Amino acid sequence: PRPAYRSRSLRRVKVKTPGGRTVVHYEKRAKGVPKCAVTGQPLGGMNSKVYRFGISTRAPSRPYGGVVSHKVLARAIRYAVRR
Amino acid sequence: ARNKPLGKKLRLAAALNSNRNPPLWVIAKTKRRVTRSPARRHWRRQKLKA
Amino acid sequence: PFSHTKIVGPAGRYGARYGMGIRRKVTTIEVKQRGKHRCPSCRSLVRLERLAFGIWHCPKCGHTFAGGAYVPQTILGKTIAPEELKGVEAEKAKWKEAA
Amino acid sequence: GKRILVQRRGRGGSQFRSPSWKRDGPVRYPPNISGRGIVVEILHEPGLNAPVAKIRMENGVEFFNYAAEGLYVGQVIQVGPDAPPAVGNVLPLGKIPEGTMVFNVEKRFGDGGKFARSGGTYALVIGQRPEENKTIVRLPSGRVIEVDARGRATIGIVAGGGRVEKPFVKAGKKYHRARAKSWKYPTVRGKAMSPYAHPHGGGSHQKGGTPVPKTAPPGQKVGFIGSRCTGRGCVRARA
Amino acid sequence: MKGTPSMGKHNKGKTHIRCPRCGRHSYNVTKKYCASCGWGRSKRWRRYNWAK
RNA sequence: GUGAAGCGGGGCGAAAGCCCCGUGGAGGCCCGAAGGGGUUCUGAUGUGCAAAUCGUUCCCAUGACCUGGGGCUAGGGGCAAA
RNA sequence: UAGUAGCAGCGAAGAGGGGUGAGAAGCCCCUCCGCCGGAAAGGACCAGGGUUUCCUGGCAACUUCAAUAGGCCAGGAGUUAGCCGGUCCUAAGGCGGGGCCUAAUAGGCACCCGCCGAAAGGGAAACGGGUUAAUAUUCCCGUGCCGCGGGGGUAGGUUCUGCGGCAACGCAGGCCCCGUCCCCGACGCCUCGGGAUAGGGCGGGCGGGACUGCCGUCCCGCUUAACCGUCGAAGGCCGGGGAGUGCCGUAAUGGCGAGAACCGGCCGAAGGCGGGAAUAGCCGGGGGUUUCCCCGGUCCGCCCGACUCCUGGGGCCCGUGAAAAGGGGACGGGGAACGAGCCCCCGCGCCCGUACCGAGAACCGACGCAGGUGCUCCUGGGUGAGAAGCCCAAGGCGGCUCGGGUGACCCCGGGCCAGGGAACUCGGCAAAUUGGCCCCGUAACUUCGGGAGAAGGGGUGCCUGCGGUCUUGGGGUAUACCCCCGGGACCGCAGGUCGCAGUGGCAAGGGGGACCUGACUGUUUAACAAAAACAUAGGUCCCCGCGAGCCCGUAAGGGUGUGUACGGGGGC
RNA sequence: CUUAAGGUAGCCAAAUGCCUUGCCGGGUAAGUUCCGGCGUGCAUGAAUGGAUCAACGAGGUCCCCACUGUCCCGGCCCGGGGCCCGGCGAACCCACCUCCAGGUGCACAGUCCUGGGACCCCCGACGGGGCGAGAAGUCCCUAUGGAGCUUCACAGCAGCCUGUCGUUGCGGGUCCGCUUACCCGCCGCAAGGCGGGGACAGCGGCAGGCGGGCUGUUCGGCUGGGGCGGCACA
Ligand SMILES: [Mg+2]
Ligand SMILES: [Mg+2]
Ligand SMILES: [Mg+2]
Ligand SMILES: [Mg+2]
Ligand SMILES: [Mg+2]
Ligand SMILES: [Mg+2]
Ligand SMILES: [Mg+2]
Ligand SMILES: [Mg+2]
Ligand SMILES: [Mg+2]
Ligand SMILES: [Mg+2]
Ligand SMILES: [Mg+2]
Ligand SMILES: [Mg+2]
Ligand SMILES: [Mg+2]
Ligand SMILES: [Mg+2]
Ligand SMILES: [Mg+2]
Ligand SMILES: [Mg+2]
Ligand SMILES: [Mg+2]
Ligand SMILES: [Mg+2]
Ligand SMILES: [Mg+2]
Ligand SMILES: [Mg+2]
Ligand SMILES: [Mg+2]
Ligand SMILES: [Mg+2]
Ligand SMILES: [Mg+2]
Ligand SMILES: [Mg+2]
Ligand SMILES: [Mg+2]
Ligand SMILES: [Mg+2]
Ligand SMILES: [Mg+2]
Ligand SMILES: [Mg+2]
Ligand SMILES: [Mg+2]
Ligand SMILES: [Mg+2]
Ligand SMILES: [Mg+2]
Ligand SMILES: [Mg+2]
Ligand SMILES: [Mg+2]
Ligand SMILES: [Mg+2]
Ligand SMILES: [Mg+2]
Ligand SMILES: [Mg+2]
Ligand SMILES: [Mg+2]
Ligand SMILES: [Mg+2]
Ligand SMILES: [Mg+2]
Ligand SMILES: [Mg+2]
Ligand SMILES: [Mg+2]
Ligand SMILES: [Mg+2]
Ligand SMILES: [Mg+2]
Ligand SMILES: [Mg+2]
Ligand SMILES: [Mg+2]
Ligand SMILES: [Mg+2]
Ligand SMILES: [Mg+2]
Ligand SMILES: [Mg+2]
Ligand SMILES: [Mg+2]
Ligand SMILES: [Mg+2]
Ligand SMILES: [Mg+2]
Ligand SMILES: [Mg+2]
Ligand SMILES: [Mg+2]
Ligand SMILES: [Mg+2]
Ligand SMILES: [Mg+2]
Ligand SMILES: [Mg+2]
Ligand SMILES: [Mg+2]
Ligand SMILES: [Mg+2]
Ligand SMILES: [Mg+2]
Ligand SMILES: [Mg+2]
Ligand SMILES: [Mg+2]
Ligand SMILES: [Mg+2]
Ligand SMILES: [Mg+2]
Ligand SMILES: [Mg+2]
Ligand SMILES: [Mg+2]
Ligand SMILES: [Zn+2]
Ligand SMILES: [Zn+2]
Repeated sequence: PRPAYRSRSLRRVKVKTPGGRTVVHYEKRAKGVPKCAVTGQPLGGMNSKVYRFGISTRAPSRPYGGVVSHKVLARAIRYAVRR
Repeated sequence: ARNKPLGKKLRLAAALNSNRNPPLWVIAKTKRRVTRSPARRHWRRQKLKA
Repeated sequence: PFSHTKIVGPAGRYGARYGMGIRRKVTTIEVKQRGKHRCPSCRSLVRLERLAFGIWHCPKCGHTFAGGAYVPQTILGKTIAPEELKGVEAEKAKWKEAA
Repeated sequence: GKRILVQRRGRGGSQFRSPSWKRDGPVRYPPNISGRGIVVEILHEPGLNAPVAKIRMENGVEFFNYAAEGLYVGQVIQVGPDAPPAVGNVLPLGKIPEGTMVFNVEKRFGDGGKFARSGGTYALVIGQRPEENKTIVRLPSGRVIEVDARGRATIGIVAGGGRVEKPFVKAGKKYHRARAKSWKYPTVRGKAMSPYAHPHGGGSHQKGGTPVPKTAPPGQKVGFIGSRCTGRGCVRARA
Repeated sequence: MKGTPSMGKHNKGKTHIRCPRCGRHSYNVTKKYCASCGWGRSKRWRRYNWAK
């Protein structure tokens, strides 16, 4: 745990306590947000900051939800209706 | 080291238990023939290869 | 002919090192490499982004295509382009061949 | 001790090997592709000599091919005997018309592609000899060979041409390239060593060596190896 | 530098640890066998006739 | 600290263009701490602080850079910008 | 030899008084004096060490001197975890079984199967206060979190489907099993705009402290964790709109019928604020007893602001900057009649580490060794370009473990030296000169980039006023401009004046001409050689079309090769 | 003509020129170095790289300005050693232990000869002597001593090339064909399938060639030291 704090994997956060001491808290970085399977851009509705796995994220109310953006879904539906 | 494996720690424990001279009543019992122990060592001088 | 230099241009980052001939070959290539080109798809006169040697991206229409190491289209590459992109010439020839 | 550098390379030490874990996978034809596919990505692969295209077939099979010059993301390509000879299409060699520039040419069907894979290279389809299932192609070196007519090639030239025309201006630039390749960088001349380390090592005025025969054993077979000739006269006789 | 200064770097590493079979400080952790009794590479006990 | 490509303005001018000022932030770029190295005094030491050190003066210091942990290559063999 | 050398050199050091004791320069207490303060020195901590930790006692030995001291000796004691690490995952790689090879094996490994491989990568969940002689995210108090399981309520369901919004998307969004797909995990370097926090400062207030010659100034406290909720800058997106006499911009690049301006909305950081929480802690004033109780304060208004945290823009690459566990979502298939991601409530969380040093005395170097490892990670104020030096805090040290006297020579390390100025010497070796910043100015030559800080000339302190360019808040009709008030940064002008000297210490280039030589940066004989040697980019030749060429292996087989002539190998 | 050609462009008393401080200029009062020219160049020269210095240099060198305790030529001062006292308390070295002169001697005597001196003890200093101490001389030679390296040494072994024997079978007239052996690749867990080659190749034995890639060795003697020479080696 000391060399583990010499690496920059964790955030170094300096905080003052109610006891008057200034300490360093080593905190996790945010996980990356879900990305569109086509464009790789963050998906709307799910790009909130999350700091651990195992947290349920609600996908937008749309077919294919948090898998592709609305732009990809609409275009793909337009292609299928014709075809 | 701070982070020890138990197997190494138990070998260190054995060396700590054995590092001492014969008791004074042993010296009396043997008419001063037994006064030293081969397990007697100093942490700075005689190094364990633990 | 350049922003602050007479002839060295982009090779000005090398200073007086490596020899005139070497820095001249670099300048000849990089003037085209870092200049403006025409997108093969949208035909806009834009500075295309080179993601890596041989990979070019158009910031206007998003066209991502394979090209030369330092220029988007090599001399021999130009003659064997995909024909889904030579749609302007197919219609130009037909218009001349109809009216 | 005394084994010279070329002899130590064959042991496959880490400094002589290819760091192929830096790449996504081999750039080869799968044995059973057919139909239409889509170019879904075009990528730089460390240590390779050309950009690589990721192609997704209709049945979901993905494979890597060297990107033809002009190929673009989202392009629809066709694989098989029915495919028109358009750039990026993968065709059996017996179906490709003569005079067509092709690349990533299989020598036998299913070997994945062997010839004309470096950036800017291509092979020319010279003739067809279908009574024995052979196609005649000219390779980038100028050599004319026969290949299995059922083997696959891609239409066009390999993208990324012109890379070697720009000088590696600094030692450091080639150093970074070498780290993605297998080359040992840098190299020491033989005559810069002592005799124990090279046939050319030694004398007060160090010299190169005269050519060795083709039968020379390893550790002796350095310098010119059974060369037909040397110098400008050899080039003139080559022509 | 090869003498006293380089001895300073022998303060933190190891080649061998204690062997569970023979108890000597001879188990090569990288090679994963004992340099004295051969445990980890040889189920028979290593002992050569050139050794007294 | 310097100030590449690129980008503004002004001046001269017939055209091309040339000049000045700015903006910009490139480079195995420069000065120089840390860090790395090891040139000089042929300084001190030379039964040493030390079986290779110390002072001083120096070289590099965004990179073919310095450094931790893990891993691979073993003796006629390895590894070697030799 | 000899009671001799050494116990100096590496930029700290002691003194007075008292106590203890047989005995005190040296142990303990106070006072004075000094050293470090981006650290041979303060804070943390890995490996290694292994009890060196703490308490009591002691001085035969041990400590370059002494000793009542001690990392020494004797006796006793001390390390507490669901949430801190290991444990889990895979990396480069490794091992075992099978098989193939082998005279044979404990020898080899391309193949199949499995496993191992990180206390700095990935990765479930804990913070604050108090307590001990010695442990502290582990004990105690308070307030929580994670995983797994259960009970109740609720939404919902019970052939069949959740509701709203044009949309971006919002909202308790039923239950069990299985499958597939996608995404997160998951990533370089350079550079520049924006937002915060840690920290620092200024003015006022309340309390307390310092000093006495004069003044009345100076210093300290005024804090707020995890967790719950809410808000959300950039960026992206949705709807309206429908633009070329253009119109909208940036630190910079710029943007638009391939849909601009403008209007409305959606998703959306660090962090802020409330709750936690003043009941704690701190400061001050009292009373107890053995650490408990009471009382008062814990404030107002501004400024700077990171190397810490967040965000976005731009650029570079013949260089493209891991993988897997795990997790989330969606899309499907099957089943039951019940039943949740919401609220209340119950249960369980094994195993190992945990003391201390972490180094000019706890590691390695035979040592209590000026080396090496680890300055690995962190650091307040003034001056200053500065994480430089110098001075001083917080905090520590006087233990780089001899003391005193004398003031010959000589040695080591420093200072100054009239006149001359390289006459010294192999040689200007050593020393000296120069030195920061601003202005003016700058040659031959040149690969046109450079040469260049070329060279050379001038200025520099303090004080008294007057201005300017911005910035940050508040108040004025008042989002820019303008006026008023408070704070911050930088620049200029006029005048007065002192010194031998104003970059006054500290810090801090001597310069120019020419030849030989290697183009350059780089590398090298660890311990007598740093170079003109090696490498290098560039040039050129050779072997090679891949069942190749070259190389390794007894063999099975292997490297180049996850490669393919713009390529691999081999010379110069 | 000689072992082919017969040193071109250039460059030079060169980090390459012996003679040689070459000759003529520059710079100094005085220049064996340096710079600029000259060149039948002992013995310069083209990727064995020639010419060539922009930029760069802890490279090697010469000149100029500035500067100075480098020097003329030495002086004074500061801190620590030093010296004296208290405390701790080694090592090197050591047959015994040695005043001076001139001799003699294994030819460079503390010890022998003939002289000259010296009252003895103690302190500080130095480095002339003790052929001072350190280290079984690395120089040189000898040894029927090594190691490593070289090749046109004496031998040998791999490796590669080549023939042959076997693997090698089936049809037709040494030739053609075939596939099932065998080989190469793809798919498959395996079974086996597909394609190519094909009695070749590959592999084993035997034989020849190339073979300092690797292994072992030999590289004599005499000698006014060794070496070259000579053969005084029969
Ligand atoms: Mg970790
Ligand atoms: Mg991370
Ligand atoms: Mg030790
Ligand atoms: Mg490599
Ligand atoms: Mg050499
Ligand atoms: Mg050799
Ligand atoms: Mg040879
Ligand atoms: Mg040679
Ligand atoms: Mg060694
Ligand atoms: Mg190891
Ligand atoms: Mg640099
Ligand atoms: Mg020297
Ligand atoms: Mg010396
Ligand atoms: Mg000495
Ligand atoms: Mg520097
Ligand atoms: Mg002394
Ligand atoms: Mg000081
Ligand atoms: Mg002291
Ligand atoms: Mg101080
Ligand atoms: Mg400082
Ligand atoms: Mg410290
Ligand atoms: Mg203690
Ligand atoms: Mg005690
Ligand atoms: Mg003890
Ligand atoms: Mg594991
Ligand atoms: Mg403690
Ligand atoms: Mg105040
Ligand atoms: Mg800017
Ligand atoms: Mg602890
Ligand atoms: Mg000490
Ligand atoms: Mg203090
Ligand atoms: Mg003294
Ligand atoms: Mg003087
Ligand atoms: Mg002189
Ligand atoms: Mg003289
Ligand atoms: Mg000097
Ligand atoms: Mg100074
Ligand atoms: Mg060089
Ligand atoms: Mg050396
Ligand atoms: Mg040296
Ligand atoms: Mg060289
Ligand atoms: Mg050249
Ligand atoms: Mg040659
Ligand atoms: Mg000539
Ligand atoms: Mg020349
Ligand atoms: Mg000459
Ligand atoms: Mg000369
Ligand atoms: Mg010649
Ligand atoms: Mg030469
Ligand atoms: Mg020659
Ligand atoms: Mg040359
Ligand atoms: Mg250099
Ligand atoms: Mg004494
Ligand atoms: Mg005589
Ligand atoms: Mg004698
Ligand atoms: Mg004496
Ligand atoms: Mg001898
Ligand atoms: Mg000897
Ligand atoms: Mg003999
Ligand atoms: Mg055959
Ligand atoms: Mg054979
Ligand atoms: Mg030999
Ligand atoms: Mg003989
Ligand atoms: Mg002889
Ligand atoms: Mg002879
Ligand atoms: Zn485009
Ligand atoms: Zn064992």
